[PDB]
Amino acid sequence: DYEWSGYLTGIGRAFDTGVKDLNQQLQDAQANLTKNPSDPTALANYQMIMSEYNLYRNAQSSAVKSMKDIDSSIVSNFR
Amino acid sequence: MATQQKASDERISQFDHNLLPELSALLGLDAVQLAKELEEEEQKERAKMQKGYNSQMRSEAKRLKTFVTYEPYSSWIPQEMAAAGFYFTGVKSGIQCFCCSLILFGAGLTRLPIEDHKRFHPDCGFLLNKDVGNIAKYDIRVKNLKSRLRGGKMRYQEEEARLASFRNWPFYVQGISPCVLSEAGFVFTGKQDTVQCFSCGGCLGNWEEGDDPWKEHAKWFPKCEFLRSKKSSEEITQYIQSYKGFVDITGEHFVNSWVQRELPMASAYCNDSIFAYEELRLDSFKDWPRESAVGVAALAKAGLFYTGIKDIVQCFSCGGCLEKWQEGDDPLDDHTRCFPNCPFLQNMKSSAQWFQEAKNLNEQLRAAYTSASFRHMSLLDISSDLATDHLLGCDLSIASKHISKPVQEPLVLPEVFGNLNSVMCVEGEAGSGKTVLLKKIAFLWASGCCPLLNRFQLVFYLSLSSTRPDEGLASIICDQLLEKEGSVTEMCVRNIIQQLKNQVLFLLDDYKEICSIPQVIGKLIQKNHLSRTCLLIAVRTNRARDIRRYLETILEIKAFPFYNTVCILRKLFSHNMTRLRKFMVYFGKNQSLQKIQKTPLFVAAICAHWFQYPFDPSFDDVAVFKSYMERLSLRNKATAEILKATVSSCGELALKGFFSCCFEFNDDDLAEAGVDEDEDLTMCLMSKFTAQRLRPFYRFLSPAFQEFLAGMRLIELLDSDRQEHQDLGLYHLKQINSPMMTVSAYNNFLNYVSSLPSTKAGPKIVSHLLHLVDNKESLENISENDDYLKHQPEISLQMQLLRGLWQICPQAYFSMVSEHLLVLALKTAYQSNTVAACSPFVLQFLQGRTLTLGALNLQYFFDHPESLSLLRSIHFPIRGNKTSPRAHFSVLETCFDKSQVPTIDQDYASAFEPMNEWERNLAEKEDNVKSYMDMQRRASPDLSTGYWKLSPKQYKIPCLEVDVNDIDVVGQDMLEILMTVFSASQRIELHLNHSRGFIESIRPALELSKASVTKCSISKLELSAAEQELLLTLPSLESLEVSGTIQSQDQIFPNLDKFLCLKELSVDLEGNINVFSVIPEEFPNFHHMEKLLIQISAEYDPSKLVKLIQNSPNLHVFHLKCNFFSDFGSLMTMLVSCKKLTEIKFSDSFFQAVPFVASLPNFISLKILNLEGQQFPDEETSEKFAYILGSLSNLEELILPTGDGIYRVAKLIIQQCQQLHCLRVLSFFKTLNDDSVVEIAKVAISGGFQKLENLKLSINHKITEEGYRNFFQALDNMPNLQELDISRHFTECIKAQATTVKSLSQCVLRLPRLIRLNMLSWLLDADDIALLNVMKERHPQSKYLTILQKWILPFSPIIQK
Amino acid sequence: AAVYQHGCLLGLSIAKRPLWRQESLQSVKNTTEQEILKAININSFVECGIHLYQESTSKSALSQEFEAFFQGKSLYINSGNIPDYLFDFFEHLPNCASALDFIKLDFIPSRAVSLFFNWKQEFRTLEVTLRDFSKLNKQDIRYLGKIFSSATSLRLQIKRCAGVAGSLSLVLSTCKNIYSLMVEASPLTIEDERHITSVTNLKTLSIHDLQNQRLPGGLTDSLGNLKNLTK
Ligand SMILES: Nc1ncnc2c1ncn2[C@@H]1O[C@H](COP(=O)(O)OP(=O)(O)OP(=O)(O)O)[C@@H](O)[C@H]1O
Ligand SMILES: [Zn+2]
Ligand SMILES: [Zn+2]
Ligand SMILES: [Zn+2]
Repeated sequence: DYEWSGYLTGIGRAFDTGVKDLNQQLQDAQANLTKNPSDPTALANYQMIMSEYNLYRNAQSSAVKSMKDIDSSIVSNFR
Repeated sequence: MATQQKASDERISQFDHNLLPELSALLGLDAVQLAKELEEEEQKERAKMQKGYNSQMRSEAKRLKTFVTYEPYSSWIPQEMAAAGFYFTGVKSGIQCFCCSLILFGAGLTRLPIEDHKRFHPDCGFLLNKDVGNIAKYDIRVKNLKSRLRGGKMRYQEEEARLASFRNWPFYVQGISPCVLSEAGFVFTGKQDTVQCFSCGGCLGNWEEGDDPWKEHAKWFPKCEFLRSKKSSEEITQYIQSYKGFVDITGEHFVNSWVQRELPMASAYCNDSIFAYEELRLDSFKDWPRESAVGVAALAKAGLFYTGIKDIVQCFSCGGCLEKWQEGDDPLDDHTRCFPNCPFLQNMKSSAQWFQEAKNLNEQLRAAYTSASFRHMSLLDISSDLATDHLLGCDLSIASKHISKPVQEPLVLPEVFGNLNSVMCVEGEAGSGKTVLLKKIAFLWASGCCPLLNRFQLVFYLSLSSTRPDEGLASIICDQLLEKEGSVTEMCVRNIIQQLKNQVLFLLDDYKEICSIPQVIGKLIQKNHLSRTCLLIAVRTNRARDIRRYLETILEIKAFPFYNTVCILRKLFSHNMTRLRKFMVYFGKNQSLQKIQKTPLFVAAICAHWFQYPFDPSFDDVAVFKSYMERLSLRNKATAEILKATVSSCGELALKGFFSCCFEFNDDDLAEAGVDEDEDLTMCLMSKFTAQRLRPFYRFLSPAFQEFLAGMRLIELLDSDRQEHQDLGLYHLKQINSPMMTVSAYNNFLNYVSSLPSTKAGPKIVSHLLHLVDNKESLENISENDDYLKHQPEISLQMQLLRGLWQICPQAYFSMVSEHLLVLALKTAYQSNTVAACSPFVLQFLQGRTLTLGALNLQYFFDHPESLSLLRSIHFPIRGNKTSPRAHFSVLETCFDKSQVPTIDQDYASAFEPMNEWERNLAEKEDNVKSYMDMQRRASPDLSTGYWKLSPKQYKIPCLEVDVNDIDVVGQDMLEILMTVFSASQRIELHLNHSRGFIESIRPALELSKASVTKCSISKLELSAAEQELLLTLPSLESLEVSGTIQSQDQIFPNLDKFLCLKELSVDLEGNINVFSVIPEEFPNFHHMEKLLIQISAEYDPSKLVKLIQNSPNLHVFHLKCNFFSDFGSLMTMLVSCKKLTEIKFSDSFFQAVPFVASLPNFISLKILNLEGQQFPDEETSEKFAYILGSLSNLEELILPTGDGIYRVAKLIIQQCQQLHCLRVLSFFKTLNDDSVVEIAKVAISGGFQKLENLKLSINHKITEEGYRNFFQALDNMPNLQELDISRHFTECIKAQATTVKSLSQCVLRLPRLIRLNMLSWLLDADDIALLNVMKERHPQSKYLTILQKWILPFSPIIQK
Repeated sequence: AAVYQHGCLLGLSIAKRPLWRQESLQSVKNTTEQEILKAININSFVECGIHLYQESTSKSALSQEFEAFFQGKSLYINSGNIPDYLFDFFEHLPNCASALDFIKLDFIPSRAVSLFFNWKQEFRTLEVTLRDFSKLNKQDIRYLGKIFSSATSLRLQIKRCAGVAGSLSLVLSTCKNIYSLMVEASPLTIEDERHITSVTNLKTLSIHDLQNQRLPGGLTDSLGNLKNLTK
């Protein structure tokens, strides 16, 4: 009887907390490049991470719009 | 006269009133901030659209039509708001007044359209009952004023005399010049907008701009002498034939009618009921059993009427009430006292032988239709009591389809009643409401308050359900419509039918076949040109092949709109708002499940359930299906061999269809299922379509229902004791073998299955669901068909994030899915009450698992608490919302690559993108996310509702992982939670991310459970003196980590002799303080460390490290990063005593190479060998190393050193990798060339690298184009490889030829699990990238494989030659 | 697949409008009616095989029967007229298309590029003839170099084109799979001739109507480089 909800809730959060880790990785990569600003592997490892960060932000920035539009369509009917 | 003065209430309608604080509980968002954002948008939109009187929207008949494009999801019915003077606009589902402005958006559950209309602008001329020309939904042009003007015989012969009458011609009709009306012979009567023909005396009203009085005159009263003298008979004929709507009638058919009634003025406060009129309320209160307070005339003025139930007096404007009619009371005060909000009261406070026979029949028919036995049409099977008169405000969605051409158009009832001519038909699915529709029509006619139908003199509602094909009309109507076998005879009826013709309407229900019909009626269908009697026949789509031959168009009933479902529930209930509110949210998010309520019969199914549990504040999404098929047994039952048989056979069809994603069947697919298409029960589950097609097809009622039936059938197979029909259940069950689909595509299926009752199926299903995610073979089975998603947009969205989650953090994905499947298995066991036979599977599953804290709220852990000891850990994260400023772009890369910029030509220029645009676009997208996440509320852990609620005695949580990230200060509730949870565990591990001040507020809890803390990992966290003192009082610490910013020069190192249990030490400080210079000399004694991860610098003869290792025989991981070191050979020698080392990492300028290689053969347990950054400038050392690597048979990760030694002897290293049958990762750095790189491919063919996952080649400065083409064409077999990196530094870009690009695209498709390809500094033109972007769609790992080519360096390349 | 007999070659010579390469290429030799009619006869036969495949919807079920049939056959394609069934043939029946020994392209439309520039497989032989090029662009070279990609062996014929002169060295530079080069009535320069004499893997070289008279380090200056030349 304990609210047996058969649904995958919290996915938006599970995703967002993943992207935030990529952000931390990007900052750390920047620090390593800063200390060795001529190292070709430090550079490659910086843009590979940065591209992924951009790719995923561009994904949730779309999904979040969809989710926002759904919720805003609910509070508008039972105000 | 200034229609309304254009309402403008400061543009602050607001609508809300802080009633949303309870909604955030369901949504997770602050509904208050959200409402504010919406208000702003509405204010802006209003200023961009037109305001003022709109004459075209003057008729409510048209206003209703404008809502045919209104969204199906709402709280208000178009009819309710159309009646309030509103019409639909094209902007964001907003509505607007015809008389007034007042642009209003959305809807509510606690407000009606009229309540808002008079709240945001009470001065509206319409609401105040001023003459604004409002036209009733049901109205006609012919008025029948029955009043003659002055001596027009002479007075109005001249045009001037006629024109002079139009002095007060209302502004609301000034689109038609009075000069035209005058020319046509019309004069103004003084009424709202009617005019009278000066000769004929006929009167027409409801004039609209664009009307032509000569055409209107020709259609009604065509015999008028004036018209005949002025226009040719040909012109008159053309005007009539050129009209639209009425087919064979004129003014004479709307007058002298036996069902006429005068109606007041279409006032605003006339919701949607017949009883809105005083005359109808009063002249119906006839059965009132002489109860005290018999002022019926006064009662009627209270908006009250008799429902037909003993003493229930109902109000047309608010519903059933006044039960037991208090004797001697006053209905105006009782009504007000009980319902002090009713719009009606608010308005009140503010303010010829056959001919005579036909007449007698007419009166009897009217009495039969308005009687309280024809009304209260058993809607929703509520009761014989509990009046449902107020529920007759919902209509059906009707469309008109042509039988020949593929043409379909939407209709509203006012446009149907005006087109009734010869033979018409209404088609629909079983339960669509076609029987109620026919009765409603007969009712409106009898009432007489519905002009447009008042032209009919006789209306007969008959049911051809068992009538024999030889019975005459008199013998039928005397049985079904009249009280006794009298009044009429067969000859009387026939004589009447052939005299009235167009004025006689039959409503024929329950039609089956043309043969099984009374001969007297069949003749009115087959030869309906010698009579012209109007017939309306209602059929199921399972037939409707018999009468199409006699039609032109068909009226088809479409899906019953969601907003009608909401209204019905709102009116019947509302006593339990917490249940209705959940209903609205559920179907808001699950957009495709709105299709469940397709047929009114499903709405009845809900009501029947909601009346049994009126105070249970929960919405069960499958209750409607369980109810629907229960009530099915109360229609026309035959449980044995019929009901069970039809459900079983249909269930088999559904079950097969749901695993091939069919949802559509032909006749052969149906026949093999054993379904009889001519059975009556197999029409309440499924519908047949025989429309203009070469071949027919079958479809189940709204698809969600098919899944329900499939679920039901699967259970029967699993429970049955017949092996022949039982193993089949397992066959179908095993079709679900992908954890990616069990959380999406099959989500609803599984929820229906784990809800229906079962006996043996329970254990059989849970043993599967807990197996699917048990091992790593099925857990990693990422697969989808994408067919089940085509019709379900809400799942397509859900899976958009899951595919992403899997790529960013696979561990999060696996943990999340695993926990979900556990819940479904437990739910199943509890719902079926088979827990005793399911627990063994759960216990097997739980072993070694990690669950979240909230998983302990599951009842299972209370009933069987010993299972807690099987878990490895509980995860308890806290996040708060601390800011992490930014990525900080264009501050480093801007001082790096300048002066080394490449010179790319015009065609390959796209390889390099500008940084300024890259950053701008990213920043915009990031902000759009932040503004949403800020509106979310985490919700503190509800550790009470079963939460390990064993007032814990014998069992404890074996390990608690506390993950603290981006939080500073915890509130009191969190302190209560942390203390409660901490005392419930045996081992506490603290992971502290950037969270300054955190270990100051939870002190009260740590001080009680000091000895339970075993790990403390510190990230970018500043430590205070008080914090360090607390840490030094945690004597049980086994693992201590400091990953940065410890520059406090505090006692954490000086007092590193208190942690006597320490086994794992990890030190990596951004600020270099030469750690170990600060560690006591007594530390390297008795500790026996297992992990040493240290970043050290400027140490000399560091005997402390040597001693620490010497006394650590169980050392597993050794990472050493430092500058100039001493006695390296001694360190390498000492490590030989550590026989269990699995990982070695040496990556700085201290490594001496030779002393390493000499000792390397003594380490045989190594799994990871990382020497990146080291150099081996020696062929002899290199060769020895290369051979040693072949002995290290356990290596998974081999990261090679660089330098000349390896370059010269690289082939040996690659060839020996055929012995290392476990390699997962290989990384090369400037070691391979054109001749040696191909050896990788050769080994893969020979049988090596079979498990390789990551192959990194950044060596590409020493390889030419030929070395890649030859490599790609030689690579056939590496069925584990996920990432292939073949990239170069931007200063040495490679331009690919067509044959190289082609070779690559072929190579990728031979690597079936590849998901990442790196190609930086490769130059491809617009046609080459267009090849790879197509190849991707033929790749097994579609929607994953990503190719990285572009550079984002902060400069423009020189694009010239 | 077992039929080899030509039958009657009399009549139907009007098939394939360029009866004699539009009355241009081919001298007084190889005028034997059979020499040209047999090729036409086969082209029709191969097209018939393709049509039967489409009208069977057998997909991969008959991948062997429809491979044995085509093996050893020829196929002529007009670059200015590419029937859609050729796309289906190359797209849906791989390992068959590669069993053909010719594939001749008569010339640069994007359709020619899209058809050949794919990721499936290389053809045994590809033969390309250029007949109408008064001017050659840079983009034309870029596209042509993609068409040449899908072959294990290239035979290139340049006939009566002047826009190619001075740019031949910019076309052959992308042909590492060329074994036969024929040039007719092209005002080639020394730079082009030096490129030709650099292709040591060339087997067939045929030059017609070259009237430079002065070849200072040109084609006739050495020609001892093409040691693998047979014709
Ligand atoms: N406007 C309405 N509001 C609420 N319920 C409705 C409405 N119209 C129809 N219903 C429901 O429809 C049911 C009747 O459905 P329908 O008119 O399709 O008849 P049926 O079940 O197909 O059988 P038959 O055609 O023999 O009457 C009634 O039980 C009624 O509860
Ligand atoms: Zn208004
Ligand atoms: Zn008239
Ligand atoms: Zn009321």
